[PDB]
Amino acid sequence: PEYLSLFIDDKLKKGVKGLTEQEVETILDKAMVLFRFMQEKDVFERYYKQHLARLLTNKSVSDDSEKNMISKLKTECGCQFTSKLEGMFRDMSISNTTMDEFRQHLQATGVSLGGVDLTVRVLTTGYWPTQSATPKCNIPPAPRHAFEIFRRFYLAKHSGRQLTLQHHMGSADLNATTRKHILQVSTFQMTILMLFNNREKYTFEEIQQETDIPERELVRALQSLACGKPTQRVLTKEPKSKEIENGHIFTVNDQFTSKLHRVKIQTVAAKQGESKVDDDRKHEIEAAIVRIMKSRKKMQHNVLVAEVTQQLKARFLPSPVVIKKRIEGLIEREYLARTPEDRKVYTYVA
Amino acid sequence: MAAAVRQDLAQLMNSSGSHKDLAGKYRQILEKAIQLSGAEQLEALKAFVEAMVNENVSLVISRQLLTDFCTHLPNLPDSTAKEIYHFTLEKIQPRVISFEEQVASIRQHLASIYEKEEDWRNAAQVLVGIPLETGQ
Amino acid sequence: KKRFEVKKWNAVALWAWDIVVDNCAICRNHIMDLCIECQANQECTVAWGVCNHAFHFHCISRWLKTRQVCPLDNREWEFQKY
Ligand SMILES: [Zn+2]
Ligand SMILES: [Zn+2]
Ligand SMILES: [Zn+2]
Repeated sequence: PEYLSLFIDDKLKKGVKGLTEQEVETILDKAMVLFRFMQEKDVFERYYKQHLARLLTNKSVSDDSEKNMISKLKTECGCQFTSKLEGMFRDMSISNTTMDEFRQHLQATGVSLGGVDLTVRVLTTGYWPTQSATPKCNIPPAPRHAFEIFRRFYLAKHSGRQLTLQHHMGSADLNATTRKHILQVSTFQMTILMLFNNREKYTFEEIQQETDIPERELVRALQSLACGKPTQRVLTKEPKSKEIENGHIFTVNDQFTSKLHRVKIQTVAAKQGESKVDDDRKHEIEAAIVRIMKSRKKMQHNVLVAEVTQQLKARFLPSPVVIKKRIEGLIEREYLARTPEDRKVYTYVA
Repeated sequence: MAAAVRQDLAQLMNSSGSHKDLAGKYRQILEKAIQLSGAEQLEALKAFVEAMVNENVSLVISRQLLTDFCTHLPNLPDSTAKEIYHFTLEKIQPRVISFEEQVASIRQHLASIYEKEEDWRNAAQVLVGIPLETGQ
Repeated sequence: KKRFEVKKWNAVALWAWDIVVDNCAICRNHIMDLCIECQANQECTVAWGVCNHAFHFHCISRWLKTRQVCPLDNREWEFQKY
């Protein structure tokens, strides 16, 4: 299923070769029928989440083809997961309409700090995947004030929610040095350069002291800003080495080199992707098995789900999805093989 | 006529040098400015407080110096302490995130002084206004 | 003339309800109560659904005894997140 999701993402990413919708829809029909003979769509859709997380970047898709394939999938799949993918699409659309509304508001009531372009793309928490609690990297003054005015606007209109700005994902550009070259940075690099600006001769510990830079994912970015840069060579460090522990002093240099005015460091995205639950899962499996054999209480279709979670003392341990999958796979032979048309007799209390 | 502290602060905020010892220098200023006089002491303290609030000043140095300034606040008389508390709170409310570590302690001390003077309504509204759960 | 000027920023937010839940709408008591029936006679937990509708376990159980829909949204109720 990971391979099928990879193939689907690869085909939909580049629609130039075979822009006709007929060949694409026949490929999708083949994929759908192949998935039909298979089961366990949970890993399939979490892989969808992984590929669409790393949609968050530039679209580079066809959109309407995704809508058609998700509609044809929902026709034969049902709800919940199909509804949350519909939530993905609805969230993206409502985000772009809210962005249009905010732009209209800025045009109507002029704000000087709105001169910088804002492309807020707020998401939802109940449907989108979660990565972690995210760090608290410092924001430069002007972007901080722009996000503050956006927060003030969003707290108006419809209330009852807040915005916890993240820093893992994001795309930004910066004008640098001499002809003015436009560089592409992704959040953390922007703050690093902003700190570099106000004073030269900045060392790594000084940067780490007041930027709240991450620890584990810092490794990918640290070895991406140097140690294998392309011919653009925007920035280099004087302690040229494969590893830089604590006191590698960084220096700002012109390094005009390439004449291109849209030098981008997006290539780091092409290389950063590379590279005890035992007791908990044993306890969960044992609890589910003892619940499924022991209960045997009078149920029709749902009160068994109530009593099984009643028996446990602590919650989030039941996880009704496991009960659902257990009772679904429990129909293989006589026990719990009752008639779907009338789900009345369920061995009653035996 | 108490322009000595004012000129010292002015010389410090125009200091181009950002060496590590500067913070220590500021501490020296504190140990020469905690004790002085009456109303002009309040003037020096308010000039000090509005000196840290500038975004040009280093955030970590300003924050640590703000904690050092705050530790001596309870010894001040009630009225001056309340004035400085409200001044700090109104200076912090634009940039809440930059000083969202000691605002809780300042509000706690303010609420303690209110509850020790029977004025519970102001402490109640202050502790309503603190963004504890909403903060990341 | 600042050394670097920000021109674009694609921020990513994550909206969540300011109040997750404060009341079980079968007994008018908050979710950490005993659902009145357990308060009088003394275990008691909360239950959730796909619509993210927190209720007392006993309240939703006695509702499901004779009914099959969520009390608030009046659609098919099924258990999720215990
Ligand atoms: Zn209840
Ligand atoms: Zn109860
Ligand atoms: Zn409901």
